Amino acid sequence: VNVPKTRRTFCKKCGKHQPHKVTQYKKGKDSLYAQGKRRYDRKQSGYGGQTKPIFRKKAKTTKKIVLRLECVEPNCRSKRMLAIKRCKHFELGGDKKRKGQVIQF
Amino acid sequence: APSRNGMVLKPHFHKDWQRRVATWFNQPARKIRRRKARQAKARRIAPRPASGP
Amino acid sequence: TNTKGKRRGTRYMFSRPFRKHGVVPLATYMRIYKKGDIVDIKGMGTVQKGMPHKCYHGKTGRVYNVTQHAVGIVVNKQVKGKILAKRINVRIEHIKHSKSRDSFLKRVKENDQKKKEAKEKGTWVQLKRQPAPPREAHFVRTNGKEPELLEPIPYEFMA
Amino acid sequence: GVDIRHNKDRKVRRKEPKSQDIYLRLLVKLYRFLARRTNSTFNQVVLKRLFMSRTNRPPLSLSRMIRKMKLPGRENKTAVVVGTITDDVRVQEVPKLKVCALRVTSRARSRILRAGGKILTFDQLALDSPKGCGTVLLSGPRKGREVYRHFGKAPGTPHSHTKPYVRSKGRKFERARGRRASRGYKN
RNA sequence: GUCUACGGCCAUACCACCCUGAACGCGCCCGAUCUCGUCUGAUCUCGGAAGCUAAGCAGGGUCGGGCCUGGUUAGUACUUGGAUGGGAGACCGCCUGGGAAUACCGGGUGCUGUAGGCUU
RNA sequence: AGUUUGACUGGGGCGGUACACCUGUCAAACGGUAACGCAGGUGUCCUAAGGCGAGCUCAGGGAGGACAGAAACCUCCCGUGGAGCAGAAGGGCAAAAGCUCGCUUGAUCUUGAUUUUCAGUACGAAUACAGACCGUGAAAGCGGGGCCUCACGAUCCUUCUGACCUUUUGGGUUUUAAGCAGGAGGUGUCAGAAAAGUUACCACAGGGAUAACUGGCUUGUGGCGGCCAAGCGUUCAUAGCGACGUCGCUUUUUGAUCCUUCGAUGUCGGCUCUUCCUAUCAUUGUGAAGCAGAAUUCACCAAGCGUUGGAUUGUUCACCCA
RNA sequence: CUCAACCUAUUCUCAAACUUUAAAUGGGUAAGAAGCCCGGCUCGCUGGCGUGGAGCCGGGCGUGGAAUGCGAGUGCCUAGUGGGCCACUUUUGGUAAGCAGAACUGGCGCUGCGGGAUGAACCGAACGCCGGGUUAAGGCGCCCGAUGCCGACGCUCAUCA
RNA sequence: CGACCUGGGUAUAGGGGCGAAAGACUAAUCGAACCAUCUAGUAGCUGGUUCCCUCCGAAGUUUCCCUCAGGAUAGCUGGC
RNA sequence: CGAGGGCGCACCACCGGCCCGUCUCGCCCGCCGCGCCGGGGAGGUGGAGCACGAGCGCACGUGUUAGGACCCGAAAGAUGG
Ligand SMILES: [K+]
Ligand SMILES: [K+]
Ligand SMILES: [K+]
Ligand SMILES: [K+]
Ligand SMILES: [K+]
Ligand SMILES: [K+]
Ligand SMILES: [K+]
Ligand SMILES: [K+]
Ligand SMILES: [K+]
Ligand SMILES: [K+]
Ligand SMILES: [K+]
Ligand SMILES: [K+]
Ligand SMILES: [K+]
Ligand SMILES: [K+]
Ligand SMILES: [K+]
Ligand SMILES: [K+]
Ligand SMILES: [K+]
Ligand SMILES: [K+]
Ligand SMILES: [K+]
Ligand SMILES: [K+]
Ligand SMILES: [K+]
Ligand SMILES: [Mg+2]
Ligand SMILES: [Mg+2]
Ligand SMILES: [Mg+2]
Ligand SMILES: [Mg+2]
Ligand SMILES: [Mg+2]
Ligand SMILES: [Mg+2]
Ligand SMILES: [Mg+2]
Ligand SMILES: [Mg+2]
Ligand SMILES: [Mg+2]
Ligand SMILES: [Mg+2]
Ligand SMILES: [Mg+2]
Ligand SMILES: [Mg+2]
Ligand SMILES: [Mg+2]
Ligand SMILES: [Mg+2]
Ligand SMILES: [Mg+2]
Ligand SMILES: [Mg+2]
Ligand SMILES: [Mg+2]
Ligand SMILES: [Mg+2]
Ligand SMILES: [Mg+2]
Ligand SMILES: [Mg+2]
Ligand SMILES: [Mg+2]
Ligand SMILES: [Mg+2]
Ligand SMILES: [Mg+2]
Ligand SMILES: [Mg+2]
Ligand SMILES: [Mg+2]
Ligand SMILES: [Mg+2]
Ligand SMILES: [Mg+2]
Ligand SMILES: [Mg+2]
Ligand SMILES: [Mg+2]
Ligand SMILES: [Mg+2]
Ligand SMILES: [Mg+2]
Ligand SMILES: [Mg+2]
Ligand SMILES: [Mg+2]
Ligand SMILES: [Mg+2]
Ligand SMILES: [Mg+2]
Ligand SMILES: [Mg+2]
Ligand SMILES: [Mg+2]
Ligand SMILES: [Zn+2]
Repeated sequence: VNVPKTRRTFCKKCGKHQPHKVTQYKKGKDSLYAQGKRRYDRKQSGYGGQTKPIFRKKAKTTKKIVLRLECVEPNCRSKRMLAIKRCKHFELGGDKKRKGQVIQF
Repeated sequence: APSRNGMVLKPHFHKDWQRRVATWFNQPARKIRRRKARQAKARRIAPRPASGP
Repeated sequence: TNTKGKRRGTRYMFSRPFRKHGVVPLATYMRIYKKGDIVDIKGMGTVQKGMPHKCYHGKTGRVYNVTQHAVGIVVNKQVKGKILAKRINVRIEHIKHSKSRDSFLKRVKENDQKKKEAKEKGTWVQLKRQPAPPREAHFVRTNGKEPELLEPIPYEFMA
Repeated sequence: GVDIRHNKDRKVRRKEPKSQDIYLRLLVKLYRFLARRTNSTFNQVVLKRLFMSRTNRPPLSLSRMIRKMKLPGRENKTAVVVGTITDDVRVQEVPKLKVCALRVTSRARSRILRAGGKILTFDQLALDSPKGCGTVLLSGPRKGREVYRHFGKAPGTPHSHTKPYVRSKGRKFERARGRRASRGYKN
C-alpha cells in the first residue's frame, strides 16, 4: 500500500485536527533491564537448559503496519500510533497513480 | 475437575504431610505439668512474687 | 460444516421481487414509528445498511427505541428450548407497520363506542366474536327443476 | 393407561417444622387448631411461617419494625413477626410498641420495655387476638443474606454483577483477564 | 374538460406507429454584454420574445406487443394426517383435509394529494 | 542424560484437510441441520479501489466517414443493464453503488448499547446511537474505511505512544525500574504445548469402539442363464449361433461393509476320509441336427456309478507326457 | 439452382448449485384493565407554531372483549449422561448392503404384557395384589382357547400348488 | 596334538562386566541381573463395589478443549 | 356476609438518589503554608458497593477438591546394597 508522509488528523494534545508527520514505527531495542528480561536471565542461569518456550512455528507472512504520527505544531510534538491492515509491500509517500496514462510498453 | 460455581481452592497437601502431623492429645497433660512447675517455683521463692520481677 | 456467514442462505430472501428493483419508494421513509407499536421485519436487499439478520426476517416485534434512521425492536427469538427477547437495530427500510395490531385497535374503538351507544339506547348487544357456528336449518327450493343427475365418466387414455 | 405426568404430583412444602423444639411444636399445635377452626387467613400465614426454616425467618431489626409501625393508620396495632426481633443501635428514639415475636434480643427487649412498650409471645397473641385482628404482620428482609450476592447470572457473563467466590480480596485475586479490557476482555 | 409546479402508489402508467390539440400553460425558438461552462453558447449558465405546435407534452386510435385482472387448464399437478390397502418392485388406488402453474379464451389500458391557471 | 516425535480418518499408514474462515447447493418454501457430499474461494489488495459533490452512461449491435482492412479514431440510432463495481460465488445498484473530474483524509479522538457465533463466554466482523474534531456540498445531508456476505489472534513477555499521572519501601533531589490506558511483535493444530526417527529384540494397559482369517448382509466384478432378433449359417433369424439393447440367477472370484470373535475359533498347500450339490464329462433311457454310416453338436429325465498314473512348481492355479 | 451462416414465427425434450408464476405442511405477531377515553403538569430533547415526542399527575369507563383445557410464579443445590440404535415418511454418497450420513415424530435402550411359531425396534396395549364382565391387534380343522354357522358369491389343480 | 579337554586358585559387577559377536553370557532371570526401599508410584484403561420397601426419573445432543475410549459447558434428572 | 376504599410486609420489575474509579464540560470557594495547593458542580460510563445491618459459633447432610482417597492392577523411573 501507499500512504502520504503527511496527513491532517486529530491531535489529542491539541484537541483538534492538526497536520501530522507520518513515519513507519519500528520496535525498539530490548532494555535487558526490563523486569521480564531480568526474570528470564535469572531463570536461564545455571543448569536446566531452556526454561521458556521458543515459538518456531511461524505462520504469518505479514505484519500490521504501524504509523507514527507526530503533530507538527512546534509546541505540541505529541506522537500517536496508528495501525493499518496487513500488507506485503508498504511504501511511505510514493508516487501517486494517474489514470489516463499509457502503461510503459 | 471444577464443577459449577465454587472457590478456586489451593490446598497445601502435596508434600507428604501425613508424616509430620502434630496431635494435641498431650495438651491436657501439658497444662497440668506447667501448672505443677508454676506451683513448685512459687514455693521455692516463698515470699518473692510468684510471677517474677 | 455449514459456514457461519451472516448472509449464508439469503440468496432469494434478500433479493428483490421481480420487476421491483431500483429506487426505494419514499413512502417507506415517511412512515411514523412510535414506541410500543408492532412492526414486521422484512429486510430488503437494496439497502445493505442496518439489515436485520436472517433469523429475524418474517418476524414481528415491538419498537422500543427510535433514532434518526433506524428503530430498536424487541423481537422474540427461539434458541433451542428457550425463547428470549432480542433487541435489534433495524433501518426503517427493512420494517413496516403490522396490520394485525391495527385491525385490533379498530375493533377496540368499535367495541368501546358500541358499548357506549348500547347504554344510551338501552338493550344488550354481542361484543365477543364467536367461532363460525354450525349452519342453521333452511329450505332449498327446487324451483320446478329436477336436480341434474351426475354420473362418473368412463376412463379413456389422455396422452 | 392414562396420559399424565407424575413428576409434579408431590408438592414440595413444609407440612411441619423440621425443628424438634418442643415449645415451637406446642404453639404449632395451638395455631394448627386456630387455622383449622377459624376463617382467619392471618392464622394460616402465621402457621405456615412457623414451619419455615431459619433462613426463611430472617431477623427483623428494630429500625425496620419502627418504620413499618410509623406508617399511617397503624397506630395501636400489634407488630407480629414469626422470628427474632433485633436491636438496631442506629436509632435513637424508640416509640411505644405492642409486639409479638418468636424471640426478642435482650438489648432490643430492654429498649422496647423501657419505652413503655409491650412484648407478647405467640401463645399470648392467640388470647389477645385469636383471629389476628388489629395486627401488622411483618417480615425481616428475606434476601438480606450474603448468599444472594453470589446468586444470579455467572460472574463471567456480560451485565452480571454477582459476587464471585474468592478466598481473598486483592489486586492479585481475579482482577485480570476477563475483568479489564487491557487483559484480554472485560464483559 | 384540461394544464403547470411539487408529488404518492410506481406499465391499467411502458413500447411501436397514426390522428387531433381552442385558451392559459409547458415547450420548441432568438441571442452571448453580463453570471457560468464548453474542442464547439450543441449541453450547462445567462439575456430575451420574431416565429411554431413540426417536435416534446396532452387526449384518442391499433381484431397492436407488453402489463393488470378474470375464465379455462382443474378439483388436474402437488400435498397434511390414516390403514396388517394393492403390487416382486417401480410405483399406484382409497379415506381425511388443503389445492396450484403454462398453452388457450375474455375484459381493462392510470388513479390520486396539495398549491396555482385556462376553459361564457 | 532427559524428553518429544499433533489430530481427523469407512482399520492404520501413504494421500487429502472436510483442523480457522467465506459463496451457491445439499436443506425437505422461518431459522437450524451431517458425510474424506457437490461447485468454488481465503491468509491478500487499495492515498485510493477510502469520504463528499458534480457531470455523464455501460456491454453489445446497426448505419455512415482519407489512408483504415475483422478489429485504430469520428458521428448518429437502438440498447433494463445483457457492462462495471479488486478477488470466489450469491445478492444489490442507472442523471446508481458504475465512468471522469474537483476538493479532501470519517481509514481520526472517545464512552457505553446491540447483532452475528453463542454457553447467549471470548475473539473477529457488523448495526444503531451519543460526545469531540473535521471533510465535502449551495444545501438538505452524507462520511468515523472499501455496496453487503470472508480476509484473522488470549494470558506471560517485549516494544512504542499518553497523562507538568501513581509507586519506587525512614525523608528529599535525580537517573532507573514498576504501574495505569491505547497500538504493535503470535500462536494457520487458527480458544493460542517449545518437539525427529526406528524396533522382526521389544513391553504394558486396553480395544472386537478397529484391520488381517470364518460366518452374515450386498453382487458392482467374476461365473451361469433368459427375452427381442439386425445379422452368421452357399440359401435360410431362431440345426447350431446371437450384435444393439434388456431381465435374472449364483455365492466355487474379487471387491464393499465392519455385525460376531483381540482374558486367542491355530493362519496356505498337500495327504487321508466321508458325505452332499448339479449348472451332466462318461455311462442308462430319450428328443433335435446343416443326424447317410462313422463321428460330432444341441436339449430332456437323470447325481446310481465313475472321473486316473506322472514331469516342473510349496503352491491353489498352470502346463505338458500317457 | 443448391447447401451454409443469420433472422423471423413455430416445434421436441430438460435443470441440486435456473426461473415469471406458485401450493400443502410450516414460522412470527395480535385477540385489552399494563386497555380505551378525558383533562392537566414537566423537559436542558425537537421546533414557524398553543410544534413534535417522551415522562409525570388526576378523573371516567367491566358486556373481563374467540374456542378448548389447565392452578401458577420463582430460587438454590444437584447426580447420571455427553459410544446410541431402530421404524413410517423426506433425504445425501454408493451397484448395493442387516452400508455410511442428515430431517421429523415415535420407539428400543430403561419395557413387562396380548398377537406376529420363533425375534430389542412390527401390530395392540404400557404394568400395585386380586374376582367378575368386555374388548384391541390377532384368530376360531388338530396341536391350541374360539365356526361342531346345514355361512354367502365366485376363482383355482400345480409330476417344485 | 590342538585356536584341544578339564579341576582348583585368582581378576573383571549392572548402564557395569565379559563377548572368535548370537544382543550372547553375567546363579533355571538379560535389548540392562538380583535384593530392599522411595511405593499403597501413575493409569482418561480393564475387573469388582455387600439390606429391604416407597416416590421421582434420564442421556448419548450444543459449544470449547493436543479434544476423538476423557473433561469443561448448556441441555435432560432429582431434592429442598 | 359485604360492593367499594385505605395503610401496605417480604419479594419482583422499573424510575430516581448516594460512595469509589475513569472521561467530557464548566464556574466558583478556602487559607498561618497563595501553591505545579486544597475543596466543590453538571453530564456519561467502570465497581464483587450504599440505600435502618445478619452475622458469628456449633452440629448434620449433600457436592467438589488435595491427600494412598472406593478396592485391586502396569510397562517403567530413582537410591542404596
Ligand atoms: K453443507
Ligand atoms: K458450504
Ligand atoms: K416449584
Ligand atoms: K434451505
Ligand atoms: K461480539
Ligand atoms: K456539515
Ligand atoms: K503494551
Ligand atoms: K489446537
Ligand atoms: K453378479
Ligand atoms: K462376497
Ligand atoms: K470382520
Ligand atoms: K481376536
Ligand atoms: K500333491
Ligand atoms: K508332482
Ligand atoms: K451436568
Ligand atoms: K458433563
Ligand atoms: K586350567
Ligand atoms: K541396569
Ligand atoms: K476415534
Ligand atoms: K476422596
Ligand atoms: K542388597
Ligand atoms: Mg459499509
Ligand atoms: Mg394404572
Ligand atoms: Mg414415572
Ligand atoms: Mg392486446
Ligand atoms: Mg388427497
Ligand atoms: Mg490418529
Ligand atoms: Mg424446512
Ligand atoms: Mg429453510
Ligand atoms: Mg452522482
Ligand atoms: Mg459523530
Ligand atoms: Mg482450537
Ligand atoms: Mg538381532
Ligand atoms: Mg464390530
Ligand atoms: Mg443370411
Ligand atoms: Mg473366547
Ligand atoms: Mg483354543
Ligand atoms: Mg477349535
Ligand atoms: Mg438337471
Ligand atoms: Mg464413553
Ligand atoms: Mg458422539
Ligand atoms: Mg444408519
Ligand atoms: Mg456403524
Ligand atoms: Mg446402555
Ligand atoms: Mg422412557
Ligand atoms: Mg413396551
Ligand atoms: Mg408375544
Ligand atoms: Mg413368522
Ligand atoms: Mg379379567
Ligand atoms: Mg393360532
Ligand atoms: Mg378347541
Ligand atoms: Mg489403591
Ligand atoms: Mg502398584
Ligand atoms: Mg490447545
Ligand atoms: Mg469400555
Ligand atoms: Mg435505579
Ligand atoms: Mg458445589
Ligand atoms: Mg523417565
Ligand atoms: Zn498537537
